[PDB]
Amino acid sequence: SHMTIGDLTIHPDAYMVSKRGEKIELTHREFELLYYLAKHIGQVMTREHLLQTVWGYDYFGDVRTVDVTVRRLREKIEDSPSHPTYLVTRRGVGYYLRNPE
Repeated sequence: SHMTIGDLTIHPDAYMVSKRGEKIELTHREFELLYYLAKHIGQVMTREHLLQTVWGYDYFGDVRTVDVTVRRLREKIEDSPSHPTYLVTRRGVGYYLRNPE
């Protein structure tokens, strides 16, 4: 899928995302997580659901793994990672991707 989510552009060719003409390399997991959240745009995904889908079965309960990967994704894709607007936390529930523009 070629997709845009505000200033982010996903192409299917590579483990990366593009943002306003800049290409940003992602790890396999970072990409899989981002793409998965993109498919489920604006849907809140719990950490256990993300673990099972992106990781999966043997990783159940490794919720920190999701949190650290989210943090890394934010560090790569957000204008200001400490104030995310694309990859947002629904407190106590999970994570979602949105178009903030």
